[PDB]
Amino acid sequence: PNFSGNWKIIRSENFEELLKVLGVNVMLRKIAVAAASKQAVEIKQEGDTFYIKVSTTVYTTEINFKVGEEFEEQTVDGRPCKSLVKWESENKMVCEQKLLKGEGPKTSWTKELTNDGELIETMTADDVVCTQVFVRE
Ligand SMILES: *C/C=C(C)/C=C/C=C(C)/C=C/C1=C(C)CCCC1(C)C
Repeated sequence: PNFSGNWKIIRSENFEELLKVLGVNVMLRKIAVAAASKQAVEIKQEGDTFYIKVSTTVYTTEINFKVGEEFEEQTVDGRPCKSLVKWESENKMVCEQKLLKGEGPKTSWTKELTNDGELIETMTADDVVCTQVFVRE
């Protein structure tokens, strides 16, 4: 399918819960929740290869990967991790991360194109699932 595009968030649920699992304290959790309101995702997909720029008001970060090939990124709370993205279906991919040092909750993320033109992105820590919905700008 075509993940490429310029996505703006319309909904973001359970983000505060996820940052709690990772040890973020209350006052900074509320600030990150407000930051997530302004999130944009830019995707260039050529075949199996994705270039993904995730950004808020004061921060931007680039995730370049190929389906099936290990790469390195960070978790939602900054720790470096090895990642591997695989398809689940035609329009959904899931990424499993493993920490490069130490220990912590089991983190992962998914991205899915819907039949209705939305990009749905979920990030998980152990049992807790944050769900984020975007539309093309
Ligand atoms: C495929 C999409 C991915 C891997 C997106 C990952 C997004 C994040 C790690 C986002 C982090 C943050 C914000 C969106 C704003 C609030 C604070 C952060 C740093 C947890």
